[PDB]
Amino acid sequence: HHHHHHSSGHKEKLHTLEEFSYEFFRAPEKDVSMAVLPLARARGHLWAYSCEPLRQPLLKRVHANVDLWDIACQIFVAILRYMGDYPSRQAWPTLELTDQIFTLALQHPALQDEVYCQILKQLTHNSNRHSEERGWQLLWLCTGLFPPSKGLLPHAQKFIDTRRGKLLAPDCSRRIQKVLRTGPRKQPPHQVEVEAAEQNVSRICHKIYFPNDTSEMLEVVANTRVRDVCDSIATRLQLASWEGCSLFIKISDKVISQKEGDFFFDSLREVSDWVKKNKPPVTLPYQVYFMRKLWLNISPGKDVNADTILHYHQELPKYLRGFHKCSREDAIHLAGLIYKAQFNNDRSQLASVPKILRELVPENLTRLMSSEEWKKSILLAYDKHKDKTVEEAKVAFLKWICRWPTFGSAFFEVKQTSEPSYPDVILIAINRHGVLLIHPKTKDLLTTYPFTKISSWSSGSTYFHMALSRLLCETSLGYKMDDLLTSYVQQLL
Repeated sequence: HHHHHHSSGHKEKLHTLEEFSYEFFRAPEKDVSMAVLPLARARGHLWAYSCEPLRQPLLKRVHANVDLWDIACQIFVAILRYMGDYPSRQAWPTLELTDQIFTLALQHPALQDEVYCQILKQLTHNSNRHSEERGWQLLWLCTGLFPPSKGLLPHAQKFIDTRRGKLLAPDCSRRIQKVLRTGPRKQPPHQVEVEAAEQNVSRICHKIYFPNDTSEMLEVVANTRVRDVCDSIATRLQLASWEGCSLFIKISDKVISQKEGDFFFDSLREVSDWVKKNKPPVTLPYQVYFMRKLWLNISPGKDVNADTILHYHQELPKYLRGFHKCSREDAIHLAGLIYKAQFNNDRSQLASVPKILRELVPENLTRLMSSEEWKKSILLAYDKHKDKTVEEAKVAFLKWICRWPTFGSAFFEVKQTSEPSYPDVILIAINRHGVLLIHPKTKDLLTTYPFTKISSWSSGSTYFHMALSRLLCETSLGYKMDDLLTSYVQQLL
């Protein structure tokens, strides 16, 4: 009957775990005594608020396993510390408390009811308004991670239903409904989740960055999946489709892609834990980016919004690094389009702005003409776009380069030791055609390894290898290559 909303018309007695305890809680410790030993006071109910730490698990099923006793007791202390009912001279960071409360319960589903019972116990006959407020914050965190069992659920629902007047109570009840639909979380609450709980705020917005130097605030809940955020981003930006687009975490010297069917807050913690371990207590700053990952079946003009927000600002810095094989004539034609996309009608910035040529011409082709020469040729190419919009210019830029073999690729400047036929330092490109090998001086295609022909690939922190002929690369970017190759290979319908 959790699928039901119950009513009587009036306020019912506040529901406790007293009746539940009689069957599922273990025997309460009643009272050999010595007059020298201290009294050891506060002999209240086991199912009601106690400022005294536990010594045995509350539940029979957790008490029946001696290995679970230590975890149960450590959970209760972190519960006490969190709620401000413990002598805490040592001010523990709230995340160390919340990790200690929920981490092992995600691992051992026996502890899941134990966590619920300990929070509900602490919310029963609690005369402290600070502690009660904090207790509701933990229950709120809990309902977003795992639900109570079949036997516990009716009691937990009635506990919330008889206290509907509590600020976070309607949300706790709604959250139990959601975690039953979408399943439990893999990670304990995140920094963001915990900071919103602490402020008694039940709505979270996370900032997402776009390649066009913009950002949006996206609404996220405990059960939000990485794909759900993309669906929201695609509605926001008005993209026809986000197929081939993914979210990325820019953290440390890494740009790590997020798995679509992973919970957003699970994905955040998993990546940070990976990064934290691969670097040798303070939290790691990060940015969340939405970008195109796989450039398969991209047709400029079909989705103008994706073209002007994503594709242009993604292709632009690659072209400027001079990764493509292009002429002085292509550079003049494209620099006029790049000028129009950025300055629109302001014609004077080409003379005014110093080092502007860096923003308009590939770094390799810069030496072909003098400063005044590029300026003269670019103005003439630009004047041809007076009746175009900034958006038209961005789509024209793309239409002209979209058929290029190196268009929509990820570039890696590795050190190869495999074939002495090729130069020492080489440029690798992963795109729709496969793994492309390019000469850095003359941008000629050395070889193309299609996906159908690749057998295996491995990467460490110091390298990347491939097999068919065997390719050896010395790079720190191995993780991104490994990931992009696996992702491209995995595209099968």
